[PDB]
Amino acid sequence: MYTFVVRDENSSVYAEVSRLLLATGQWKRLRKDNPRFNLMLGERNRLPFGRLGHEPGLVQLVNYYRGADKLCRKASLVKLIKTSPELSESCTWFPESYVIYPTREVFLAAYNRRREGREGNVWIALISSEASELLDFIDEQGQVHVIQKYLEKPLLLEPGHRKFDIRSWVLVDHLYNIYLYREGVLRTSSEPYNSANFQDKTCHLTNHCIQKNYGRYEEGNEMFFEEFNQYLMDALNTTLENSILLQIKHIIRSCLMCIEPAISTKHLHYQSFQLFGFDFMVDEELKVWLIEVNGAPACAQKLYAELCQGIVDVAISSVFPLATSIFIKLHH
Amino acid sequence: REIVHIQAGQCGNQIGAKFWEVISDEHGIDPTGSYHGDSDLQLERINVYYNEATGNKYVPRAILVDLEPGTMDSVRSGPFGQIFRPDNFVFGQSGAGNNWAKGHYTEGAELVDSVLDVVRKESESCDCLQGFQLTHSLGGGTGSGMGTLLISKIREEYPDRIMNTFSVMPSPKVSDTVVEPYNATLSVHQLVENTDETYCIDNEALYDICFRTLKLTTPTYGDLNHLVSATMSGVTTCLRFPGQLNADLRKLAVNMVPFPRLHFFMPGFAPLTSRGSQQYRALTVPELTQQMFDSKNMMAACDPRHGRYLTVAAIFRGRMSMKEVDEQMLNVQNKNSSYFVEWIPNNVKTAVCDIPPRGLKMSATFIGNSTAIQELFKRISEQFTAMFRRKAFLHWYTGEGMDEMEFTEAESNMNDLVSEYQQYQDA
Amino acid sequence: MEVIELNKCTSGQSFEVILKPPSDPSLEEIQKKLEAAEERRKYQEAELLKHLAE
Amino acid sequence: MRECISIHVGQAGVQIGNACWELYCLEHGIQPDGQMPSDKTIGGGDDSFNTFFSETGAGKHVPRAVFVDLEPTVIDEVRTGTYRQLFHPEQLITGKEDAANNYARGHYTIGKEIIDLVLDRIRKLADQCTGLQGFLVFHSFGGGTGSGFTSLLMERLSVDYGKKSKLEFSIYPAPQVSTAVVEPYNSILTTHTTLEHSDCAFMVDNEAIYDICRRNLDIERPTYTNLNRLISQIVSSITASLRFDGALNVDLTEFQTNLVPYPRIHFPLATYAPVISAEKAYHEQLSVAEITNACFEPANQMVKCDPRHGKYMACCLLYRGDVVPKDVNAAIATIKTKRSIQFVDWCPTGFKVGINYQPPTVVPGGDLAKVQRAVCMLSNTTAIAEAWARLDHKFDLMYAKRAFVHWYVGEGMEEGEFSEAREDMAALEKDYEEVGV
Ligand SMILES: Nc1nc2c(ncn2[C@@H]2O[C@H](COP(=O)(O)OP(=O)(O)OP(=O)(O)O)[C@@H](O)[C@H]2O)c(=O)[nH]1
Ligand SMILES: Nc1nc2c(ncn2[C@@H]2O[C@H](COP(=O)(O)OP(=O)(O)O)[C@@H](O)[C@H]2O)c(=O)[nH]1
Ligand SMILES: COc1cc(C(=O)c2c[nH]c(-c3ccc(C)cc3)n2)cc(OC)c1OC
Ligand SMILES: [Ca+2]
Ligand SMILES: [Mg+2]
Ligand SMILES: [Mg+2]
Repeated sequence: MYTFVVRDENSSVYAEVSRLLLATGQWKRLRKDNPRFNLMLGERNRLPFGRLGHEPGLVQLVNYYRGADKLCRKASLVKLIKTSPELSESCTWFPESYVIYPTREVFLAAYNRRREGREGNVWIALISSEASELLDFIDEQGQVHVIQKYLEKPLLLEPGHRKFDIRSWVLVDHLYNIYLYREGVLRTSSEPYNSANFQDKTCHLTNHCIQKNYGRYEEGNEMFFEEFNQYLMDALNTTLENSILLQIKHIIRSCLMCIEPAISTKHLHYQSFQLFGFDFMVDEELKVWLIEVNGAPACAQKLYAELCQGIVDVAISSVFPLATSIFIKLHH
Repeated sequence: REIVHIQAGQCGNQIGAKFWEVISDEHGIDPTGSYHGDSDLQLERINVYYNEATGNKYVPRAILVDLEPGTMDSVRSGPFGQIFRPDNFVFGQSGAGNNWAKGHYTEGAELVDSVLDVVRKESESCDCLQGFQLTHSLGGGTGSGMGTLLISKIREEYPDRIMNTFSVMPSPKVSDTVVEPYNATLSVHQLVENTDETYCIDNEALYDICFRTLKLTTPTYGDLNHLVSATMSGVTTCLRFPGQLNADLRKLAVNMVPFPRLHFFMPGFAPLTSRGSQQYRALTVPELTQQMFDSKNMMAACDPRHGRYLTVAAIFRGRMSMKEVDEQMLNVQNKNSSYFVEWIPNNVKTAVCDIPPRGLKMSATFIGNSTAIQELFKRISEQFTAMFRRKAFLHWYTGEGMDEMEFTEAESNMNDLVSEYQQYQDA
Repeated sequence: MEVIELNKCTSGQSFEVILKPPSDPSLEEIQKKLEAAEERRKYQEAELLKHLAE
Repeated sequence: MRECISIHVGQAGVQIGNACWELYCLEHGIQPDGQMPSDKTIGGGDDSFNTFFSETGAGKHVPRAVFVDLEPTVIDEVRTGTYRQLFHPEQLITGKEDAANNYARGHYTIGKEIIDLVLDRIRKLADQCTGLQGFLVFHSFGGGTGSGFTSLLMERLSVDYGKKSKLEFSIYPAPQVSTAVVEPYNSILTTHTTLEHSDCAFMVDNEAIYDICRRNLDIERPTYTNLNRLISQIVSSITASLRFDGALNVDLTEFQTNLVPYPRIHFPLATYAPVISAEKAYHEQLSVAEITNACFEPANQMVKCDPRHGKYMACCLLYRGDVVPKDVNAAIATIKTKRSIQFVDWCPTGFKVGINYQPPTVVPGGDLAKVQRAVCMLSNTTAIAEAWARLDHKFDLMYAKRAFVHWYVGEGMEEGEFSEAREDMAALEKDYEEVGV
């Protein structure tokens, strides 16, 4: 009988993993603060990593990678991409970004040749086109967010000239195998895209909730992979694998192999896995760009069952075995 | 670090005599007090329980107390009877009549100073006396009433020493008289205040183990005392043989007792064996661990799954893998973690001794401070109240000078102890 | 990678190598603590002896 | 030459002192009767090993050491053991009844009655010194003596020797070999009272030593003898600079100077490699690069923690054996490119290296193999604060219900010292966090 605890009840993904674990008859749930656990589905902030791996007679495993926040915060992601020699020169897949503070000179250096280059020049935080229209926006927020070149020419779906981003779910196990879930999701804009003015906002960024017209073309603004591949075949005479998926796999592999020395638990007294959510957007040249990396992602409703079973199969039962694969292994 | 042993009353002297028989055999001492054993480990810590006499004889640091001579003449005529110092036999003649008041206030008051004189003479011979251990029952008169009077007076003269008792709890299944709940309730009031460690040996548990497990249809006191002596040998293993801990009474009290009143331990033993019958199959370390935590091996009739463990001490005896002992002990805590309070980290301690007891190739002794011991006191409290509500049999006590108020106060202190054990069961 | 302050001898050597430059209580107070704790012990002892006298 | 006095308090301190002084004797060619043939200045001297050994006219080299325990059994084994002739009887101080795993009993009750005797015996060694540096104090966190009496002793040594440096070798409690359930209490109480009286303290988690013995020595169930002989090797590499010719860490003040820029953050992490079993039939001897790389594996640390998620304030490398600077700098360059070594912004990113050419000595018939070269890394990393977090958590679980507190109050301590000590530990955890991020 393996034992586990649950310390983030707001987790849609790991609430389902708990029931899957309980329905095995070989996993018993304990109280949050019971230290005698095999597995920890830990909290999101201030996870006590320093308390793991000091229980004699217990192999301990955690659903988070200590240090993975350097990839999952917009500020540190930008800093990691510019400073790491593994990325900076040949980072054609990350949009030019700069870290701003509300209390820069490098940021204006590019926007001043944009001012004397006569090309598109809209950036993003919550968008504007003039530099100081967001500089005032920054100093009143009181926190820190990145400035980021906005993609003026995105790939638009037909019918309806719609914008979209792609969400890929990636599972990294205790051996630092990188498992890409074969099912992604396109989060669409159920509104036609408008380049004229950025004051009308709820058509530019395709948040699954900021679409509070809606569900016109597909349910919940979710287009899954089989149809988008079929659309790419019909419209563009190409496949999702060749036009987009090769770059997505390259970006995921690149980002995770970079921080591998800093977060690996290979010879550590406790072990780590983590489910990530990579957010991409594609321009009209079928070029993939990385938006953000979410360290505590939520799955689409159709895939909660299949993905959470895979988390148990690959990341949990591999360490704690009990009495065809849905993942694509990214080699390294 | 010497211990002074005291046995009081019929039960206290009968289990006390059995204790001295068993450990004398373990240390290679013969009924005459001469050491004809083979191992130097049998004498390294014989200082704890034996005084050295002229001619290199070993004399138990034991004091034998009773208000009537019948049982103590039976001890002198017994197998190991001549090993005791004759001056340490301190007896009256009037008896106690199974009356706590006679032992505590009247008949015992006549004799108590003569006992304390022998305690003082044994204490002055001690290099560094660490404390006292008492064997007695709580349902009678002498061991119950005079035993607790002795404990109060010993604490008065040795306030910084450890007081440890082996207290036999009464049960209607093994019952001499109807006033046993009265004597036990008055005694528990004394034990809560004036002892640091009390092994609760429930005659109900001893009967059930003899009946159901040991397959004895009508067990005697001699069959019950076989279980007591084997348990007393195990809980004193660390005192009598060298180990990694350098164990003593105070360190046990410090580590087992998180709150001074909750010091009533559940003893346990494995494997469970009857007299004459001999084990043939030695137990696996996994079997030793499973049985020692079994409710059916507990010497207090309480269900451990009805409470939680504050602390546990376990002592393994024999030649075995200390790695296997560590994994099996960790296995019980990890697989039953809900039954160990989470606010006392690492509350199970394990000791291993190489020399096994007579007859067994390996054994295991369990000592638990569980909140389930409240079931024992609740049982006594029920039988107490079923009579006190009608003031039944009280004239035996008011005739010796006691007031009803003392019964009410003793009932309230034990009911307080029950709710205090319940306080920590939900935490 | 700068190697500095190399000192050698029969037994061995030592040096620093730089990859990158930078970017009480008194005796009486103790005696009055150990003695305050002793009086607290003696108060508890006297409280027990008064209880036992009752 | 400047002398150093070692003080061993409680069972853990005494038994580790035996291991270290047995090792010192083998390293310096000192004989169990105290004779040292290689010493040509009979009756005295100011050689480097004289920092730890004084001399008699009969040629006996006696440790500048005092052993103290509140209970006789462990020091009695020194009085009758293989090195009984090495120690002058007045250096071995025993009481009759110990602190019973109670910090307050060791500090207040029993410690007040013996503290004056100890300081006088310590004074008898100090008077034999022409220029005393300070003290090296060996003790456990968990014992009542090792915690309670040491703190009182450290308090007094600041009064009587306020000019002298004081280093600690502290055994951090681990459930696999611990003896008391209240060891988190004792650890917090003794760290609070001792914090300002210690200049540099090397914590050794018994759990780390236990697993190193299990993993690298194939010892199924390690004993104190297994742990202590490994610990003695690490202590030896740390003190080797005080006992041998050299330019690095020649003096106790240099330990603070090189390892402790912030006074309260004075707990450097020690990492040792290689640990190789004597029973290994075929062993490929590990190079400078391999053993230096091993210094950054948490499996070789004296405390299990993750330095990648902290920041370095200092870093020392202490090699013994066949090592030349060229190989060290080459190994450091390779490691720097493959590992997360972040220093604080106000300290240089650099290693202080010391090399002694004599390979490590091992006890004959012991568990460790003779190696061609070894290294002990001393790094002051914020990541060691994980051990404080673990300890403070177990403290908070017990103290929330006031469990066992009556044993301490009953010895004269006030409940408020628990929260005062805990407050200090909370401040200590904040100091590591400000420096660490
Ligand atoms: N590494 C190591 N740890 C030890 C040794 N002896 C005891 N310990 C640890 O020290 C802690 C107990 O403290 P002790 O030193 O034994 O107790 P003490 O200092 O003599 O104080 P008392 O309570 O009076 O006995 C436990 O965590 C033990 O694991 C030893 O020889 N080596
Ligand atoms: N286990 C055990 N219990 C006993 C023995 N003798 C008496 N008792 C119990 O002790 C109580 C009687 O007390 P007893 O010791 O005979 O009276 P005392 O002589 O005044 O101390 C009853 O509950 C008996 O069941 C014995 O030898 N073994
Ligand atoms: C007097 O007889 C004994 C003494 C001791 C003992 O001195 C000692 C030290 N430490 C601990 C201890 C106990 C419980 C917990 C949770 C933690 C530590 N007990 C241990 C014994 O057997 C385990 C023993 O035999 C019953
Ligand atoms: Ca000389
Ligand atoms: Mg009777
Ligand atoms: Mg000790």
